[PDB]
Amino acid sequence: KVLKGLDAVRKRPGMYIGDTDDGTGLHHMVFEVVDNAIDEALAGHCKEIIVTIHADNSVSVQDDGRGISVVNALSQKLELVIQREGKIHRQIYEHGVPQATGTMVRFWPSLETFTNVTEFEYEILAKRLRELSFLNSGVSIRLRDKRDGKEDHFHYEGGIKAFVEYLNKNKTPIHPNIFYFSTEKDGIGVEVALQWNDGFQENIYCFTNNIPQRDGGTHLAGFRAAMTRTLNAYMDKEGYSKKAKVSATGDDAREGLIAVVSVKVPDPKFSSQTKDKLVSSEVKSAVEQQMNELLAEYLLENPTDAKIVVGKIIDAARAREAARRAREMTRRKGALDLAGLPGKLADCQERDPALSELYLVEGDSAGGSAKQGRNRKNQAILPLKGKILNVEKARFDKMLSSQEVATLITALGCGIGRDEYNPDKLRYHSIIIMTDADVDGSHIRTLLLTFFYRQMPEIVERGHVYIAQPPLYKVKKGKQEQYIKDDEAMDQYQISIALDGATLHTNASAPALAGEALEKLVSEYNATQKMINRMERRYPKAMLKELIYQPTLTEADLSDEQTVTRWVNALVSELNDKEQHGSQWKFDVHTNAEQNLFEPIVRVRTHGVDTDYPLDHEFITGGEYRRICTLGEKLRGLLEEDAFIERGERRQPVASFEQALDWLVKESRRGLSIQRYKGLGEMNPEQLWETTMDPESRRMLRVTVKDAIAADQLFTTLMGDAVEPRRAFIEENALKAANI
DNA sequence: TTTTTTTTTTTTTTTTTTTTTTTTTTTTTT
DNA sequence: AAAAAAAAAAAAAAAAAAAAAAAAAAAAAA
Repeated sequence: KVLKGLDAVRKRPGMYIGDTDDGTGLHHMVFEVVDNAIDEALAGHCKEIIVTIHADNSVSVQDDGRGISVVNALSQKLELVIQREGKIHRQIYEHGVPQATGTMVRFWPSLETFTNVTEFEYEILAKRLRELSFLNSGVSIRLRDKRDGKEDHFHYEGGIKAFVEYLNKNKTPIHPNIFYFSTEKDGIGVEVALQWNDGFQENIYCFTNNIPQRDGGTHLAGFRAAMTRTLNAYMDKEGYSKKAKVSATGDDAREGLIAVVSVKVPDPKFSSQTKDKLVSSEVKSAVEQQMNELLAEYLLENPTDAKIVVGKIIDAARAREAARRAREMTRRKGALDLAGLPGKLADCQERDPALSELYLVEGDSAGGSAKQGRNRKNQAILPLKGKILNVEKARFDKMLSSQEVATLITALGCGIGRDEYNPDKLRYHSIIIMTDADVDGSHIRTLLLTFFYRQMPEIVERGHVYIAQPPLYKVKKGKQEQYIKDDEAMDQYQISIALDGATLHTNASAPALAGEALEKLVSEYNATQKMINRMERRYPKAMLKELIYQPTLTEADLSDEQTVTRWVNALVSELNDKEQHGSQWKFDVHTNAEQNLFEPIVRVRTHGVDTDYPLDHEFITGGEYRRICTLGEKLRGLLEEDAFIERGERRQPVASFEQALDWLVKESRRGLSIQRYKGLGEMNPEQLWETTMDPESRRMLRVTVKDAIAADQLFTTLMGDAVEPRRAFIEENALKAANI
C-alpha cells in the first residue's frame, strides 16, 4: 500500500516535485517544508523557524508550533524529532520506510533522483525567506548556512513596509512617508503599500497567500483603478491641473511607482495551475474600496507628500504633452451649435484633438449601447449602417453612399476628391474601429481598414487608427465571472476549469500529480488529439489513438520480420478488443525486396467497406509519429489498476486518461453558463465600460504598416475584383492550417 | 385676448431601404 | 473587338417611415 505509492513517486519524480535537472526539486522540497512551518505559525503557535543548511548536503527546518508523502519518497533519510510536552520522540524514515514546541526535520535528498545540482544556492533560499518574512508580519526566520559559516535573521514587524523599504533601499525615494494598511473586510485580507521614486519606472508586486502573481490579476486592476481615481479626484479638487494646463492620466502616477499588494482569499481562483494570474472576481471590489478610502485619507493627512507627488505627475504630463504633434482646436457638436455634422454622431466636449476619441460602431443599437456607457468629455460615437462599400472593388464615383459620407464628414479630413485631402485637420487623433466580436464584425473591420488604407493612407501611417477588442463570451460559475474574446480562449478557459481544484492519483495510495505537470500532459494530449483529427482523412482515428499506448516501432524493428508481425498483431488485437462499432480489424505485412523492410498494414472493414492503411517508411518518421511516440512514452504508466481522480468532494475511479479528462470536463461544465454577445447591443453599457471603453482596463491595437508593397499586394488580392488569387490564397491558407 | 393646428404618450394597422459575396448575362460606350 | 458597368440569384450585417385613439401643453393666425 504505502510502498506502492512511494515507488510510484520514485518512478517519475519530475512529475511530482518538478524538474530536478536545474535543482528546482530541492528548492521545492525546502519551500514545502517552510510552507508547512509557516502554516503552523499562522495559527499563533510558532514564532521562529530556524532553517539550517548543513555541510553534508542536507537542510533542517526547526519549528516552534504545537507539533505532533512526496518528501519522504524522494528523500533518502528523514530526521523527525518532535519536542512536545517535555518529551523527545525520534522517528527515522528511509525512503518512506520507518525503522520504528515543534520539530526539526533534517531531510536528506537522494542523490539518485536529482542530477547536476547537489548543493543548495543559499541566495535563492534567502530571497524566498525574506519575502515570506515580509509577507508574514511578526514571524522570525533564521537562515544559518553552516558550510560557509554565514548567518542571517529575517525579522520585520512592519511587513509590507519592510518590503517597500527593501525595494527602495538602492533607489532614490521621492518622499519619506510610506502609505500602508492591513484592513480585512469579509475575510478578504488586503495589504497594500506605496512609495514613489525618481526612477520613472513602474514595479508593482502582487501576492496571493504568499504566492507571487507575475501577470497581475484582479487585485492589480483594482489597485490601479483606485489609485487613478483617487489621484484624479485630488488633482481636480485642489486645482493643480488647471495651473499645469494638463490633465494627468494613467501611466503617469504609475510612472516612478514602487508598491506591493498582498491578498489572502479563502478560496482563490487562478487562470492556470501556475498561479501567475488571479481571476477571482470578489478580490477587485475590496481592494478598490479600501484604496479609495485610505489613500485619500493619507493624501489629506500628508499634504507635504501630496505636493511632491502632484509635481512629479505634472512633470510627466508635461513631458507627454510636449511629445505630441502640433495641432489646433476644432469645433464640436453641441446643444447650441451643430457645426454641420451628422445627426447620428454623438460628439464629445473636449475641443482639443489628441484628447478625444471616435468609436466607429456597427449600428444604431450598438450606438445606443456605447452612447449610454462612455465618457462624454473625451469619447465620441459615429454609428455606421451594417456593411459598407468595398472601395477596392467599387469605383471612385461609386463612393456616394450615406455611410461613407458620414464617416468623411466626422473625421473632416476632406479626403473626397483627392484634392482637399488634409490629415492636419483631423478632428480625432484616435479613430477606434469598435465592431462586433463575431465573423461579420471581422468582415466589417476589414472593409473599414480598406477604406482607411486606400482613401486616407497618411491617417494609418501616423498611427491614429485603433482597433477595440470587445469580448464575445461571458462565462459564470456562481460568484466567478470572466470575459472571453475568442473560441481558443474559451477552450483554454474550459481546460483551466477542468484542472481547477482536481487531483489525479496513479495508484489508490499515492499522492496527487503536480498541477504544472498535469497541465503539460493535458496540453500535449490536446495537441496530439488535434493532430490526429487533422489526420482523420488519411487514417482511422481509432488506429492513431491506439498507436499512442502501443510500444514504439523504430526503423531497426522494420528489418526483423517477426517483430513487426508481433507489433501489428498486438495493435490489431487491442483494436478488436476495444471496438464499440462494427469495424473488423485485420493485419498484413508487405515485404519490400529493394530495402529489405517488412512494412505493416492494418486492414479495416467499417460499414461493410474494406480498406487498407499501410504504415509505410514515411509514416514511421513522418513527424506526427514522433509526437505520438513522445506522448506514449509520457503516458505508458501513469495509470495503475487502482487509479482514481478527485475534484474535492467527489471521487471517480478511472482506467484511462480519456475517462479522467472526460469526467473532469463534465464536472467543469456542471454550473457553467455562457452568454454569447451577438454585438454590442446585447451588452449592458456598464459591461461595455468595464471591458473596452475605460482607459484603465482597455485593450487596443495600433494599426501599422510594416511594408507598403506587401500590404498593397495583400489588399489587392483579398479585396480586388479578381477572384482566382483570392481563391488560391484561401486554399493555400486552408492547406497550411491542415498541415503542421 | 380667443381659434386653430402641432407635439407628446402607448397599444394597434401598415409598409420601405443600404451593403458583402460569385457567375453569368445584357448595355453602353470606346 | 474590347473594356467597363449594372442586375439578380441566396444567406449575412444594418437600419426607415405613414396613420387611429384621448388629454394637455405650446405657438402661431385671427
